[PDB]
Amino acid sequence: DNAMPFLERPPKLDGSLAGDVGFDPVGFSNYFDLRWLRESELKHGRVCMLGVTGLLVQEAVCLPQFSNGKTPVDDFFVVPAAGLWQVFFAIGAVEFFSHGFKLTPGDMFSEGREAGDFGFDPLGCGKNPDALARRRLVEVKNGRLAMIAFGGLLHQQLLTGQGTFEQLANFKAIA
Amino acid sequence: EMSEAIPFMPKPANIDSSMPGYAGFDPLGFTDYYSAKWMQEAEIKHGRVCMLAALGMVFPEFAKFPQFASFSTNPLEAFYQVSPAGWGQIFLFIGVLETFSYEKSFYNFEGGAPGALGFDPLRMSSNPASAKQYAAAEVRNGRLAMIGFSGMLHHAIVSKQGPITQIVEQNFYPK
Amino acid sequence: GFDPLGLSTLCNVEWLREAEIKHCRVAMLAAAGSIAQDLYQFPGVEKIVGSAKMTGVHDKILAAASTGDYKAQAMSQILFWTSFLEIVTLPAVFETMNGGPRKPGVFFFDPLGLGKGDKMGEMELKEIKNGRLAMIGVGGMVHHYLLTGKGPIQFLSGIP
Amino acid sequence: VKRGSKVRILRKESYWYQDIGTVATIDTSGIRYPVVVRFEKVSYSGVNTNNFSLDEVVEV
Amino acid sequence: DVAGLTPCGESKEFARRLDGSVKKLQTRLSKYEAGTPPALALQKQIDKTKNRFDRYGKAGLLCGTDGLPHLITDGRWTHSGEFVIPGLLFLYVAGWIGWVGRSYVLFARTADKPTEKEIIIDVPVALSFVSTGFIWPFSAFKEFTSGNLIVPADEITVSPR
Ligand code: CLA
Ligand code: CLA
Ligand code: CLA
Ligand code: CLA
Ligand SMILES: CC1=C(C#C/C(C)=C/C=C/C(C)=C/C=C/C=C(C)/C=C/C=C(\C)C#CC2=C(C)C[C@@H](O)CC2(C)C)C(C)(C)C[C@H](O)C1
Ligand SMILES: CC1=C(C#C/C(C)=C/C=C/C(C)=C/C=C/C=C(C)/C=C/C=C(\C)C#CC2=C(C)C[C@@H](O)CC2(C)C)C(C)(C)C[C@H](O)C1
Ligand SMILES: CC1=C(C#C/C(C)=C/C=C/C(C)=C/C=C/C=C(C)/C=C/C=C(\C)C#CC2=C(C)C[C@@H](O)CC2(C)C)C(C)(C)C[C@H](O)C1
Ligand SMILES: CCCCCCCCCCCCO[C@@H]1O[C@H](CO)[C@@H](O[C@H]2O[C@H](CO)[C@@H](O)[C@H](O)[C@H]2O)[C@H](O)[C@H]1O
Repeated sequence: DNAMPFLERPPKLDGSLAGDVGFDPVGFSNYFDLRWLRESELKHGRVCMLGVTGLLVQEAVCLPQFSNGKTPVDDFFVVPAAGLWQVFFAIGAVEFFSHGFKLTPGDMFSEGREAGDFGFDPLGCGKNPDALARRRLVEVKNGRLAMIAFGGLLHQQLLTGQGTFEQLANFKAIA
Repeated sequence: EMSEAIPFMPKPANIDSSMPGYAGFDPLGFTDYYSAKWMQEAEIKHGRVCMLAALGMVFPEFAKFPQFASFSTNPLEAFYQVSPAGWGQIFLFIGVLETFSYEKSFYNFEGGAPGALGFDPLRMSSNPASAKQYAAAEVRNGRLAMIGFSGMLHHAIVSKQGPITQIVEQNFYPK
Repeated sequence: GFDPLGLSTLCNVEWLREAEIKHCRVAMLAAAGSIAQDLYQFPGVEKIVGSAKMTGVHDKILAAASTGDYKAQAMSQILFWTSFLEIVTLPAVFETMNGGPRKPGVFFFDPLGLGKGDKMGEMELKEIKNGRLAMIGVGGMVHHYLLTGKGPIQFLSGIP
Repeated sequence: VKRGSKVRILRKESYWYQDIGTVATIDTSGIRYPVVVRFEKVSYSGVNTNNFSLDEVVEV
Repeated sequence: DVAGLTPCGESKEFARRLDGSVKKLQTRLSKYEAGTPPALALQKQIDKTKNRFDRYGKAGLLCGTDGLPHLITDGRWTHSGEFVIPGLLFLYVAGWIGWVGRSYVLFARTADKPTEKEIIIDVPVALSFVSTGFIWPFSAFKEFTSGNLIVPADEITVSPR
């Protein structure tokens, strides 16, 4: 249906993309490329799924070669600077090779690339078409959920200073 | 025909959409008197110099070359701390680079594109879309670096520090 | 076909080619010389040099030459003869760039005529590959000396 | 040239050399200087008219 | 300070200039009774002299050995109020007068009798021009680049050689 029934449905939001509930009140996709916006939405979503898994795991696990922070966000400040720089350039190399060296909005989609697609299915979960369509919508909604959830986990961990699960087991309101 | 940058003024006759950073912006009509292609070569060269110069005003805040490790992070003092043999070598190297521009302008002025000094070692701009994006991006980052360096220079005159140090210490106004 | 950074667009290919062959030959001499210096010592040199290794020998002979020592002017003499050779063979590298008959690196120096006898379709590539290794090997040798006082044979023999 | 046309004077010894005058009449006889040109500035003598040859006068 | 000069607030010869200037006025005031107009006038002069010396002392002027304030005009910003800033004010007014007079001369050329407009000035049109001069740098530079300030060399009368 229409997500915001009093507002008119945005003209560029056809139902073809998965996760389309007609929710564009501010007015994007009337200015920017929906192909670029969808690539940004899936990229943000997958990064935040990995981020929420990383936050939960680092609250428990720690590699022996690394120290342990007070919180998984404090884990950033005890890993050596050169390590962070190596991770940054490794992610940059992946970003370069995956997009074929076209990263700008102007050239990223000059090769007829499909938004969110990098030809990544080693386990072949997208072999079936209808199952693939369902997994597309599942992906976009789990990505959206992990985006909000990552925001929540990071800010509560900064505020309380006591993790996620230890925070829940020792909940202490603002005083 | 009307200017795009300034919608109530007429279009400047000697600038055109073909030029990468075109906005229709020539209120005082320099191109009505001077050669448009000379102005473009000058704008591109000023932009490249200011791109390096903005990076150079910021970078020794982070790290210095070991030789100049004792030198100051205020750039306007580090200018005088360098020996004249060093500045002579800098001037000679820039002179060697400027021989190619002295040969481009004044001899084959009409052969080529503005700023085309035959320096494309990594073979970018082969893709036409990438070439367009990079041309416009070079012009806009050059203009932004001109404004940025002009700022940073006069700020270093007022607060006797570098940009980052000034920001961190919140020395934002004349003491 | 190895040129990922496109540095042959930034200079003349002929100048680069002759410069590469010269770097390869000089480094061939440097790498072979350092290994030979450890294996064999020309007579009398142990009093002027002691037991200094590759780069140390340059500084120590020039230190002795910095006094008025007659028996320490090796560096000046090698510098003189290589400079003389580079001065008189200097027009060759400008003739090649001007379109001249001589190819990069050929000074027609074949006394034994081993290259002339058999067709020289491989000896060229032999020299180029061996010299490319010679440059990298010299690099290795010098910086490893700059960390540990071992020479070629000493550093290769053990594993610190 | 023609009468009522605007002309640039090319006689180097004219007071009005490289200025604009207006053609008054053009003689048809064997006259050496048949074009009569009037100016708005007066010369040092206070004259504002002079005769010129076609070669000396160029249209603007 | 600059060029071996002394700030006027601590130079002792500036102080002697002020003291001698006030004694010169006080000995003239010693010949008049209190409420008279010459006494009031001389007291006003003494106050004016003291005010001028006090203001000069606190202004950052640099006195010489003579004790008279000196002006530094090499371009340094600590002394820009002595030549650079008065100079910017002058060039704005002078360029205004030049731009306004040029605009009236070009208007007067398109008149019925151009020489009657210059000895009998059209005051409403000339006041219209005098008001326009406040943006003379932009108007004159746009005039230049549009090919309307400078005339070409072949519409200018020259001598035979
Ligand atoms: C090409 C493969 C390769 C190699 C040889 C290395 C080598 C190294 N890594 Mg690893 N790393 C790699 C890929 C690689 N990295 C990738 C692809 C990732 C991300 C997935 C990481 C993530 C990573 C982390 C998270 C950490 C390292 C660290 C280190 C260095 C430790 C030395 C030390 O403690 O004192 C050296 C101390 C210094 C102050 C000198 C600075 C280190 C030099 C510059 C490392 C240079 C590596 C080089 C640039 C290759 C990286 C390319 C890039 C695309 C990743 C060692 C040289 C650790 C580290 O550096 O801690 C200090 C560390 O914590 N690495
Ligand atoms: C869903 C998103 C969301 C989130 C993440 C937060 C987060 C927060 N809110 Mg906000 N809030 C929200 C929605 C949200 N609020 C909405 C929609 C309203 C209505 C305008 C408010 C009104 C509100 C007030 C008035 C106050 C907060 C406060 C707080 C802080 C509570 C911290 C703590 O220790 O509490 C731990 C507390 C709990 C776990 C108990 C929560 C149960 C509450 C008491 C029940 C309220 C039921 C209510 C009648 C529902 C009607 C809905 C309707 C009127 C909109 C935290 C920053 C407080 C704050 O800033 O204190 C410093 C505060 O006083 N919030
Ligand atoms: C870049 C090359 C280079 C440099 C700077 C040096 C410099 C030095 N060497 Mg080392 N050396 C070299 C190459 C080099 N050598 C080579 C190639 C060898 C033979 C494998 C040696 C063998 C060697 C020994 C055994 C000793 C030195 C020693 C010394 C020092 C005194 C000079 C001397 O007696 O040399 C002697 C060097 C030689 C006799 C080698 C000359 C080989 C020539 C160049 C071959 C030319 C062949 C070809 C026909 C010429 C083509 C000409 C064409 C270009 C026109 C000095 C620091 C001495 C020292 O103080 O050590 C502690 C010492 O004992 N060197
Ligand atoms: C407003 C009219 C006007 C304008 C724009 C100029 C412009 C110029 N004059 Mg000319 N000039 C003028 C009036 C004007 N002049 C008058 C009235 C006289 C007679 C006194 C002269 C006598 C004169 C001489 C002798 C010289 C110039 C020179 C110059 C040039 C350099 C600036 C200068 O030296 O100023 C100098 C200005 C003066 C000497 C006199 C100016 C007198 C007043 C201040 C200006 C006229 C005001 C006018 C009445 C405006 C009324 C406006 C109203 C109707 C709206 C420049 C081309 C010089 C030159 O050729 O350099 C290349 C030069 O040597 N001028
Ligand atoms: C694509 C590809 C594959 C792949 C893959 C991968 C790596 C898939 C990874 C999937 C992952 C990691 C999904 C994670 C989702 C997390 C979500 C939705 C958030 C949950 C938390 C919430 C809502 C919360 C909360 C909370 C907040 C904020 C604050 C707290 O105080 C309280 C609370 C805890 C309640 C493979 C390799 C399989 C093959 C395949 O062929 C191709
Ligand atoms: C050419 C070419 C390639 C290349 C290359 C290279 C070397 C490219 C280099 C590119 C560079 C160095 C670009 C830098 C731009 C800097 C900017 C826009 C900064 C502006 C500063 C601002 C706006 C500011 C500010 C500030 C103000 C004033 C107040 C301050 O208190 C604070 C604040 C900081 C806010 C390669 C080699 C790959 C090959 C290829 O075949 C061809
Ligand atoms: C031209 C010609 C003539 C001639 C001639 C001449 C002078 C010919 C000379 C040829 C030469 C001198 C060849 C030497 C090459 C050296 C190499 C390849 C070394 C690489 C070292 C490496 C990889 C290393 C290393 C490592 C070790 C062991 C040590 C460690 O501490 C360091 C490290 C771990 C890095 C003749 C007269 C024949 C006539 C003919 O008609 C024309
Ligand atoms: C984000 C800004 C984007 C463009 C900014 C560029 C500014 C252009 C030039 C303007 C010069 C800045 O203006 C300069 O800074 C501040 C502004 O009140 C003034 O500084 C004064 O007020 C500030 C503000 O409380 C006091 O902290 C300070 O002690 C006092 O000197 C200077 O007297 C003025 O010279």
